[PDB]
Amino acid sequence: VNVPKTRKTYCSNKCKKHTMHKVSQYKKGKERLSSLGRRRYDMKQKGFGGQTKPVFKKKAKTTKKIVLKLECTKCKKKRFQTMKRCKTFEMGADKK
Amino acid sequence: GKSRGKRSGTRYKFSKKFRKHGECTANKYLEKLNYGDYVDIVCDSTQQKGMPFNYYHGKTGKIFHITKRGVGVLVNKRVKHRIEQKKVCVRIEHVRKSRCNEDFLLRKIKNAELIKEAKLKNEHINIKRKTEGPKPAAMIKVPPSKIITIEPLPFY
Amino acid sequence: AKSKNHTNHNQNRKAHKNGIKKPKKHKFMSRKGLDPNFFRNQKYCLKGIQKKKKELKLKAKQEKNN
RNA sequence: ACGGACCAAGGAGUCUAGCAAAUGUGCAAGUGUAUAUGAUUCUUUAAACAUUUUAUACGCAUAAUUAAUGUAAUAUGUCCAUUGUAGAUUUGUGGUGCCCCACUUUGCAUACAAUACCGGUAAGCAA
RNA sequence: CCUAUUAGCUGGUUAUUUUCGAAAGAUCUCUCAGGAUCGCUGGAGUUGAUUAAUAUAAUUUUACCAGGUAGAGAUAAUGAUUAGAGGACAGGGCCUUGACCUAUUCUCAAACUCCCAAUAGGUAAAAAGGGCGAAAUAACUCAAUUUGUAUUUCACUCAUAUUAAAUAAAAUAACUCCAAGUGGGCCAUUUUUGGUAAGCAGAACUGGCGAUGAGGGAUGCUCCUAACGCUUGGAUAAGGUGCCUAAAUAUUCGCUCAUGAGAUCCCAUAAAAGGUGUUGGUUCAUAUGAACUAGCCCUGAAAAUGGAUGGCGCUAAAGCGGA
RNA sequence: AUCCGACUGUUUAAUUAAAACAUAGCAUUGUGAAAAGCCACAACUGGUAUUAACACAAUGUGAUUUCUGCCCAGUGCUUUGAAUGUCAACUUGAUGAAAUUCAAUCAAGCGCAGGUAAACGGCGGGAGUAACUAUGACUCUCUUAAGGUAGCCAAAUGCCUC
RNA sequence: GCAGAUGUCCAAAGACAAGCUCAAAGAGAACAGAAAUCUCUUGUAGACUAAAAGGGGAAAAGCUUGUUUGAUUUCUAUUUUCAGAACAAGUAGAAAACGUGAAAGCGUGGCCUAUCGAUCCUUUAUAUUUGCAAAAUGACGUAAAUUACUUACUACUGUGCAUAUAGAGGUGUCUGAAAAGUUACCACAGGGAUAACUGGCUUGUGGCUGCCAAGCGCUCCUAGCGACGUAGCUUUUUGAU
RNA sequence: GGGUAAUUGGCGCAGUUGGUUAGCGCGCGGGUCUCAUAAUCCCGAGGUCGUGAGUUCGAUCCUCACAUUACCCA
RNA sequence: GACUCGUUCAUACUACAGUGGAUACACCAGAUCCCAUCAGAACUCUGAAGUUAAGCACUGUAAGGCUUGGCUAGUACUGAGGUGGGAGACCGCUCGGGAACACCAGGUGAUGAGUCAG
Ligand SMILES: [Mg+2]
Ligand SMILES: [Mg+2]
Ligand SMILES: [Mg+2]
Ligand SMILES: [Mg+2]
Ligand SMILES: [Mg+2]
Ligand SMILES: [Mg+2]
Ligand SMILES: [Mg+2]
Ligand SMILES: [Mg+2]
Ligand SMILES: [Mg+2]
Ligand SMILES: [Mg+2]
Ligand SMILES: [Mg+2]
Ligand SMILES: [Mg+2]
Ligand SMILES: [Mg+2]
Ligand SMILES: [Mg+2]
Ligand SMILES: [Mg+2]
Ligand SMILES: [Mg+2]
Ligand SMILES: [Mg+2]
Ligand SMILES: [Mg+2]
Ligand SMILES: [Mg+2]
Ligand SMILES: [Mg+2]
Ligand SMILES: [Mg+2]
Ligand SMILES: [Mg+2]
Ligand SMILES: [Mg+2]
Ligand SMILES: [Mg+2]
Ligand SMILES: [Mg+2]
Ligand SMILES: [Mg+2]
Ligand SMILES: [Mg+2]
Ligand SMILES: [Mg+2]
Ligand SMILES: [Mg+2]
Ligand SMILES: [Mg+2]
Ligand SMILES: [Mg+2]
Ligand SMILES: [Mg+2]
Ligand SMILES: [Mg+2]
Ligand SMILES: [Mg+2]
Ligand SMILES: [Mg+2]
Ligand SMILES: [Mg+2]
Ligand SMILES: [Mg+2]
Ligand SMILES: [Mg+2]
Ligand SMILES: [Mg+2]
Ligand SMILES: [Zn+2]
Repeated sequence: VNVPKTRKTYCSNKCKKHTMHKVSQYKKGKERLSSLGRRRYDMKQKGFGGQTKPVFKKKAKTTKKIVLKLECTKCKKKRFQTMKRCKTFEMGADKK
Repeated sequence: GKSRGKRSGTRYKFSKKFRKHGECTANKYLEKLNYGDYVDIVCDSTQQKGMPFNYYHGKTGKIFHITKRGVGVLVNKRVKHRIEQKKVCVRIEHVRKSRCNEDFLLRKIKNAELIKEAKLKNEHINIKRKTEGPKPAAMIKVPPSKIITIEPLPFY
Repeated sequence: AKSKNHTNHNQNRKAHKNGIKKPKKHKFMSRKGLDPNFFRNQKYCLKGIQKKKKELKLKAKQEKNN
């Protein structure tokens, strides 16, 4: 799968028209230490009881979905669009 | 594993007949349909849009919705102790004006004039159809020369 | 250890115990998702008809009492 | 295939909490006198009787919807009580025997739909 | 002592008559000896019909629709497959052979098809409707303030007492509520998969057994007749009429003799191959030869306690095929 | 005459008295002390210990005779350390209004570099070739950390096997 | 049971329009021959269309060109499996903004039938929509007024956290627990719903008995045998259930 | 997922020191003399894990491999 | 006598032959301009010297195919009943339904709306 880095398409934020967008790949981002769930888990793990929550081990998949990140160039607002799961994926390459 | 897909078991049902392949005729697109008409569902496999499901091939229903190139049909279907109404949405190439109703219409149009005349001359006529029944006696004339005698055949 | 795994013996005997039921054959159905731009117009038509009918009814109630 | 040598006595779907459906009873936009207090109540009575000398204890119901700040059911032209199809009962004529028919009058309950309005969300416009 | 700990698993669970009456399928499940959920059952209550009507129907008729199974085909396509015939790349030196082509020829297919049944399915057969003519509303549609299309009114008119084809102890109907038990099945005729087969394993449509007794099959959960309040008479079904055992040693035609006869659904075993036993029939040869055919009988035909047309027995049948 | 155990000794009270256990002999390991080795205790304190390497503690094998081969790649145990990668709390700085956020620093352990088999254990295939056949001293070739040595055998250890 | 396939692949192999016609065969042309390039004649698809198999396709759904990003944002009526519950995969439409084409039209991924995932938690996006429990934080902003606790106006107001709505990170035992062995020292509740004997149905395998006649028997089918085939019996083998 | 190191010629290694941006031993081909071997001296070729900079480089996020130690709520 | 737009989608297709030219449909004469190629072959644009040679229309052929009827044949199969026959494998009877190849014969079209010419 090869995808170009720019794309003219419909904008759904602040200008309901076709304009020019930029295309990249979305990344997960790191879990932050002060979120409510992580504080709950960290307080539960203290004391004298061993592990308190499940830990997954039966991995089966070998790919991930490839959600794209668009961004209007007139207004600077951003939107997500998802694709089908694949193995190799390039953002801007040589044509066939 | 079991294989219950959408088009399973349609090898002979969904294929064109002999020396009759090709897409539909131009007059197919001039048919007139209204709300409440009777209609037949016959799948045409040369058009892959608006394809009806396997079961509803060869069934008859009534129209409840008309669109640009589609028709909604009300069809009965039996489910294990009851009959459920289904709403089938197909494209216009898989739709045919039903012919199951024509005897009723011809009968009404024809009997109207008979009633009009009968009341005109103050008469008592019957218009209900008649079951076929027994025959009256007749005298059948045949010369003795035309009767032929037959008997069982010997085995060879 | 092994047992039966499918049959439909007896099934339509139970089915015909309480007959094969039919749909109820109502007079009107709901035009909720059906053809727009044709039923909105029908709403306008029926509003006009109702306005005329009620204007006549009010008028008659106005004369009859003098 | 397992239990049973014989006889008499004993021997197993109950009680409490909390919810619902069904049915009987009382009152009804309300209903239930809580804990207490009162009395010429006091063998029975640990029962029964009473309620503080334009009248704010509390529960359930009388209004919904939204995470939420909150907002909240035709609308003043008429105390009137949205619209249609079928339909119980009533009103006026005729037909065959108070009953059933053909018109006429009214239109419960309910079934199928339409419309208006209230809370949330989209869309359009926005001090 | 906590403690009468817990058990999806064994065992038990106490008066009468009367009325209705099942499931052993299906979806999900750390699910396969369990459970929830739908289906099948009981009770309660309204709305209807009581007008030989309408609603209605495991049924027909009339009109119309969809199909690729039994059969068929091989010269029509695909894939298999035997043999000659007739024609214009190799073969030693204008002929082997196999080629290539053109008409034929013997034989085939769950996963082949030019064609194509019988059974089995689906829609329709008139009044809350149909037909016809005028108007009124619309922000829809159209080149159209009439182009059309829905709706709203008004006028006219469509069989009915025989009921828009037949038949109907068709309203014993329709709907809502609250709940029980069940979720190991098996068997028979017909179709049918694996297996050499099996009282084996797995499916389909009906009817049964389970949950059910009475007459018959000697005997027997499933075969035949037939389903059940207490009686008195009458006349039968399925099967029987020599005795056991109620009723014919009945009548009227043929066949059979067995030094291991035979005696009827399920059902309780028998074959290939032979006979100069006897009874009928069909052909070829100067009233004699030959070939063939099919009825009863006989040979093929060997197991363990003493035994089984149910027993006795039965041959001018009490055996087999008819009336 | 063969097999096992060297011998006297011990054992499953009530189905096994033995080839099983112990034993003398042999070998290996830890420890110079009240801040040590090995072990007990909740703490405070104890056992060996009225002891001191000819000692105390932890294991294998099992009289005498004759012997005790090769392998440190795997898993254990063990030795060296600021040249050295990773690896906590604390501490120290930077920024910020502050909570946070970020960066640095010689702990032990692993890694890096060595020892050790009377530690756990382990210890190969295919072809050709000698004047009748047969065999293969000899040769070629894959290949391991090392390729079963001295001995012994159809053995209480060999399927085929009577 | 039978013969197989799936956990992928594609900025084009997605969209639209135009022009064109494929496999193969025959006969001809310098090197050139069985196979190189070129001309003609026949050609109903014998080619091609990502991947199993089935269906479809000839001024096209195939080949080549030109322009593109409808593989886009929001909502409904519904089909398949079915309890007529969720996912998932489809069909018919409506409100926006676009592409292609002269135009009618066509386009909400791949000519159709497979190619996939709950609660809780985390992560990035959107908003003139909200909260952090007695209050304030843009800002004393603008206009007045004074002898200050003066007055009237304002969509847009600290860090951090929470919350609504939309994608994503995964459960293949795929309606979704965080999980290694041994018992020849053994325990309990049960099961003939289920194995290790006899008995019962079957008789493949084991054992025994037949039919036909190529041939063996110097010569001679049948004294004694009997190839290639073919019909049975038994329950002193072993299987199957 | 975190930290560190390294990837350059036929092999093995230096350059990471921006206004010079590429080097050496084994190699490879020709003379030198080597009782038939030998220290041998001149030369010719041989390239930076991949895409963009307030720039003249080896200076940036990321991405593919390799090694070591350590981490784990869908 | 001809033409344009359609319907049926082979009785309309295929091979080989014979006949025809008022108008009309074609073949045809050219490349400046719109346009198009390696190539004015095709496509596009401008014409009016020549011809029925071909396209096209109408006919023929013990023509192939297609299409309708007869026959194959109450044959092959099959719904219901049977205390029917037979060791079986299989096969009749009662009440019902009913094919396909092959072979023989006849045919080779018909039609809607509008227009031109003598
Ligand atoms: Mg189908
Ligand atoms: Mg028991
Ligand atoms: Mg007992
Ligand atoms: Mg109540
Ligand atoms: Mg409360
Ligand atoms: Mg408001
Ligand atoms: Mg303003
Ligand atoms: Mg107990
Ligand atoms: Mg009953
Ligand atoms: Mg055949
Ligand atoms: Mg059970
Ligand atoms: Mg019975
Ligand atoms: Mg018997
Ligand atoms: Mg009697
Ligand atoms: Mg008898
Ligand atoms: Mg008697
Ligand atoms: Mg003789
Ligand atoms: Mg008798
Ligand atoms: Mg001893
Ligand atoms: Mg010794
Ligand atoms: Mg002793
Ligand atoms: Mg003992
Ligand atoms: Mg002893
Ligand atoms: Mg010992
Ligand atoms: Mg010792
Ligand atoms: Mg080591
Ligand atoms: Mg260290
Ligand atoms: Mg040796
Ligand atoms: Mg040996
Ligand atoms: Mg095709
Ligand atoms: Mg095209
Ligand atoms: Mg395509
Ligand atoms: Mg599971
Ligand atoms: Mg599951
Ligand atoms: Mg264990
Ligand atoms: Mg059993
Ligand atoms: Mg046998
Ligand atoms: Mg000519
Ligand atoms: Mg012909
Ligand atoms: Zn924008």
